[PDB]
Amino acid sequence: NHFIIGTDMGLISHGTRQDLRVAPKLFKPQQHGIRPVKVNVIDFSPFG
Amino acid sequence: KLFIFTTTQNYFGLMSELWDQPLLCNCLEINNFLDDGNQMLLRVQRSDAGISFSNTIEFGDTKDKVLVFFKLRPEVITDENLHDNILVSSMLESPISSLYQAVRQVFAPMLLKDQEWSRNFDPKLQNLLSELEAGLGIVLRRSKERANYFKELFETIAREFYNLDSLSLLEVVDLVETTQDVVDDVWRQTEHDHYPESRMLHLLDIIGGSFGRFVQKKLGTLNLWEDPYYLVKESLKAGISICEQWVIVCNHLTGQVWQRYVPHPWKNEKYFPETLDKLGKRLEEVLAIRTIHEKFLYFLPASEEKIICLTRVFEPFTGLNPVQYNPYTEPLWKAAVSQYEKIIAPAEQKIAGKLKNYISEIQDSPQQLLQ
Amino acid sequence: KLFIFTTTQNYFGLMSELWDQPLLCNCLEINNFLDDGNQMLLRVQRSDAGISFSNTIEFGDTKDKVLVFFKLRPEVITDENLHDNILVSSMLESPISSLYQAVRQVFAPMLLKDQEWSRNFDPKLQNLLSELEAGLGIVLRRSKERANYFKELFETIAREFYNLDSLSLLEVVDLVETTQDVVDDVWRQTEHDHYPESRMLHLLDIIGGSFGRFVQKKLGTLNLWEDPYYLVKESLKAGISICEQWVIVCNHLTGQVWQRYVPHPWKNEKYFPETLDKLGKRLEEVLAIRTIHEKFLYFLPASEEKIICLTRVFEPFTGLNPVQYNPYTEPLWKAAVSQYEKIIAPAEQKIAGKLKNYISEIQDSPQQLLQAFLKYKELVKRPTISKELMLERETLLARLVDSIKDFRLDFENRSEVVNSIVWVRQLELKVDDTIKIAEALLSDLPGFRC
Repeated sequence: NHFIIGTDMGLISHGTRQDLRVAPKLFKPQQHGIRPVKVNVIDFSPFG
Repeated sequence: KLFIFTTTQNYFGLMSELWDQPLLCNCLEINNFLDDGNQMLLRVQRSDAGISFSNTIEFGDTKDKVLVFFKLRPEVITDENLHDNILVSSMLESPISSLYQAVRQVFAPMLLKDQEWSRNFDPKLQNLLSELEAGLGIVLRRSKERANYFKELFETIAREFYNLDSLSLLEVVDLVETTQDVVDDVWRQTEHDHYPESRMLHLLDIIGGSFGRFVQKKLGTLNLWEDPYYLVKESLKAGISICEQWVIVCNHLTGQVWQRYVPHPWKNEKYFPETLDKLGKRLEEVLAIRTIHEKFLYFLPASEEKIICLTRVFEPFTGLNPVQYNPYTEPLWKAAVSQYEKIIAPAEQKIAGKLKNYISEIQDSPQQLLQ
Repeated sequence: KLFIFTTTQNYFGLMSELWDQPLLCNCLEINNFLDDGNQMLLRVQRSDAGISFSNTIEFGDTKDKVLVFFKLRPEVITDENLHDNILVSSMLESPISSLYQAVRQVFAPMLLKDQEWSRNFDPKLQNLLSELEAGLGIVLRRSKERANYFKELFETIAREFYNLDSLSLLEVVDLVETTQDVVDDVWRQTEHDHYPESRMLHLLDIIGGSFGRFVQKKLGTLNLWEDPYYLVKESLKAGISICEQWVIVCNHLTGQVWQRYVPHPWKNEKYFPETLDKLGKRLEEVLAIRTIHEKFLYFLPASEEKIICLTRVFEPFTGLNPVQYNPYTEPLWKAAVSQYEKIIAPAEQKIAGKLKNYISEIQDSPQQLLQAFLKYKELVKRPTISKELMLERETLLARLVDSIKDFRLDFENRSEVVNSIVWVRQLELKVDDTIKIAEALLSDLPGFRC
């Protein structure tokens, strides 16, 4: 039910399906400005 | 550490300056009072040759004298004197005397004299203080063959009743009926025209209020938030029946008992404050909310997102009307209900659509339609 | 004749016993208070080099502090102690505010707590006190589409404002961003041209004060010195993040909306006390101290004998790290830090030795070498380690010099215009990053200047 979505603007958002207010935060490195790095591959570590 | 101790000595002990020896465990509570922007109070009490400060206020004492510090500003300004940002007020640890003296001596004459001409609600606040201190003052100042019969008869009934907490909700639903009958019967013209009004109403008031406290405790032990709602619903409904049934029989039977069996001065009038009535409604609202939720649950595939999310949204709302509720801050709950109705609505809208399709699909069969 | 004067001194004037010289004109009103079975009250106020006793209660003054004496018994019993039959209550010069707080704080919890479950007639007292405090609160706090718009936007976020206790640090961060946007909209003058400048400034002050107190409330409970450094720094930094973001956003965005949403004479001005900013500095100090200790443990084999002795002395220092950092009393910790810094220095020199080796053991790859210097921020900032490993950082600077030259050459080689724009943008990002890191790591070394 949880998922993340990346955009060309250099940010990745978090969300889910059932409860849409659990943690509506975004992911960002320790950077400033924008840095539209145009994220193109997302994966998940297959572990606990 | 200057004003706090100085005032403590001035009120409790020697009217002088305490030696600069802040070597007590109570110094932490003092430092918290000063520095913590949240701690707007600090209690002090004189112990056995000792001084005890604590942010927590407790009223276990019988008739002791205490003093409480009150802060003006969010945080203490240490550079300024510790008496230019703090108020003090003494009070007795007596649930009757303290309120009587405090209100009568301080608040009533203060409002009467110290009033701004441009401020409203003053005459109402004045009336409230007068009625309040009056009631406290009243409490603060507080053939034997027939007398023995009465004592023995009603004492037996009272003691049989007093073992109320030992009964479940499913049983007291019937006790309310038995108790009202037997008590109204014994008051009848048996050995005397009429027993003095004192117990005539007092015993019934105790019995009614006792049912209130009984149901309040027993409904709390149902855990009206947990998963086993099946058993809760059964016991909850009993709690409501107890509350409503007692009020109904009291209001009806009183009208005839005082005319037919005991020549009591009151005729065609009731006595009972009906505090059970509010308690019963409280449970009815809970039952309706839980019932509606269960009905939505049957349609969980229709409103999955709403049902799951709203459950936890509404939990802090329910927390505004806890178990063992007393309607002394009822407006807070009213706000909670207003939001409930406005936030649950998406659930109703989606289900309304489903129901329209499911019912209108019925090919005008009166049988299926009704069901 | 003791309690009345002595108490007046203790609250208004010098915290001492007044000499037995009752030779004031105000002594008559005092004597009436004591002897007259009718005068159950006596107000005292400190005037300009004067003390005025009078049963009369007045509110002519604005924000002064007064005290009124009250008897329990009609007449004073001179045989008994003169402080066991008299109570006092102070108040500010507000006939409504004093009553509101006094009743709410004292009577409401008194009756509710101090009650036997089986005692009757209390329900009446409860209702009376409820109406009593209600009316006091109501007066104290005292087309329409304009007011309604304001209220709708306020309530959108006031629900949490008034109930923050139920949230957590992560939610607070979200709340900071959320709140700013919501209040910004309130400056809009499209629903109605009227906009209450004074209301917005007042509300922002109230929110800042309460919110700031909230943040430090939650932070205080963490007890940020325990062994699980991982959890300490995680929660600690969250507090800093809240503090920095709130201060920066509120000040910058407020200064903007004053001229953008409403073309007001105000712009680019500060409207917040920035209490969170002070809190953030305190949090950073705790992190630095807690971290540099952990760093010592990480490199423990370098100066193990010192860490043992330093731990024993570090503990009584840490005991002086309170919460609710009132800036008036903060020197207590600052002194502890000073002493702490003095005693750990021998270990820092031994660590500097281990670090010289640690860096030397790293392959000549500018990345990993630079990261090691950028990672161990607390250690690099140590005067000892900074001097001892200056040559290695200077080498990494020379590597950075090469880096920009390489970028320069790629630059010199430079519809398709879009790709060129993207490319040169990438070059800017890389070169800018380098100079920013170098400045910090080289501690503004003259080599850096070139």
